[PDB]
Amino acid sequence: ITYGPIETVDNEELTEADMLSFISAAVNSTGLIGYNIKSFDDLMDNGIPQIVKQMFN
Repeated sequence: ITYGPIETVDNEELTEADMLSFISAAVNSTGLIGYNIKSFDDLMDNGIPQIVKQMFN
């Protein structure tokens, strides 16, 4: 990918309250709890069948 040249980016007015927005985006994507829910659902969907087919023979 040919990203735009870094000389043309406008950030002079970027503050710390603006970076708190990036913190908010990261937390919203993560969900603050999600990882264990995804680990359990991945277990249920892939792992238990995978353990059955590959480890229970």
